[PDB]
Amino acid sequence: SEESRESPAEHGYYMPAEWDSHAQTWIGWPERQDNWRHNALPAQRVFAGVAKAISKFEPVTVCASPAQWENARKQLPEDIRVVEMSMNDSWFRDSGPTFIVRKRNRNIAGIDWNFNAWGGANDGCYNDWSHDLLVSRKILALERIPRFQHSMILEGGSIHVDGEGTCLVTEECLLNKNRNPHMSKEQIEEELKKYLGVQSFIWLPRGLYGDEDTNGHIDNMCCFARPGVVLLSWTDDETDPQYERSVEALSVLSNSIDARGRKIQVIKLYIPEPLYMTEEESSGITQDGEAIPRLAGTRLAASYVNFYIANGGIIAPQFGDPIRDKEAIRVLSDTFPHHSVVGIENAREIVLAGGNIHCITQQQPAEPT
Ligand SMILES: OCCN(CCO)CCO
Ligand SMILES: [Cl-]
Ligand SMILES: [Cl-]
Ligand SMILES: [K+]
Ligand SMILES: [Mg+2]
Ligand code: NA
Ligand code: NA
Repeated sequence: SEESRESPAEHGYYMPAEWDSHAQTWIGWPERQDNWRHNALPAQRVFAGVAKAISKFEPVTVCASPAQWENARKQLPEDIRVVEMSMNDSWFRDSGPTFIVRKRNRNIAGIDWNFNAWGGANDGCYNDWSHDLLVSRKILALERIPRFQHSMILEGGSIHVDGEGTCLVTEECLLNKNRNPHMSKEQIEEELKKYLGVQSFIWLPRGLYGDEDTNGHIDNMCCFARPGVVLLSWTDDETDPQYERSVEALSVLSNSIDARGRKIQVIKLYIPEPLYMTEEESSGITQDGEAIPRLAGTRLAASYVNFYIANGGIIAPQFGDPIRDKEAIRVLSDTFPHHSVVGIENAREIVLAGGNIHCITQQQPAEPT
């Protein structure tokens, strides 16, 4: 669609860091049988666990399709709000609004990016995203929060900010011809400065190995822990295709400076021992000719970097790895000493459909007064 006549930055807005205070978290509800095994029941139960864990820290709203509303309302505790919303799949980091705030009429707004199911008619993950195109408008209308609209295609999982002017992104995703092939790097930067209130960029060339379907979203590779400090997906195994990506990202990060002129300190957050979809898993997924196939043997895009920050809580995946799960809890607990770190077992169930906890959440900042 078209772009708002004035940008967020013209009105004083910017995207705050994820660790700033939230009013609530938004989460979708999975259902489609060609992405979620066994009629989505195992994933529904893990989404409900993620939502419940977040609800201990802050309010949660789960949005569920007309067909699923009663099921979601049964599976969620009563203090989680459940609302009806049509969607083509349940990845609200990507299809939901990117909220923005200001200091100095409302002091919160949301950005409704364009969307094409991570690469459109050619290269997208499913063939119909027309419900997804309305999710951001519907969420913002629910909350009576003003909306800015962009014509640019963007997913929230592809951008990360420190709240101090820096934006961390991947070239693999935002420069892919399947997103905005009419725009240069410089033009994409200009739009992100105007809409996120950022001044400078850190461009990692590639995202996580195994995340070809999003084209290497930043949120599954590297994120800020606080200004000047990032967590980076890591392996020491030179035989894993991940290694060359991690080493290249570390080299870029060690030659980067943030928008306020700090060097970037990197904390390595080790990926689990490689995970692969099993035949039993793949056999529970339909092939209706509407979505990409989910095949036995696929390397899962599993990284503990795909955690979510809530008010006083870190909600982190657990993948069953007998050392990396506990290492991730420890590293995150040390890196966020004022937060409680909660692990979600069976996060694998989300990773079978190509993302994890961070991909299924969208924070609504508290509105500054
Ligand atoms: O399958 C649609 C959603 N999926 C895309 C990558 O497989 C994970 C969310 O980014
Ligand atoms: Cl609207
Ligand atoms: Cl826990
Ligand atoms: K894709
Ligand atoms: Mg949108
Ligand atoms: Na219930
Ligand atoms: Na195999």
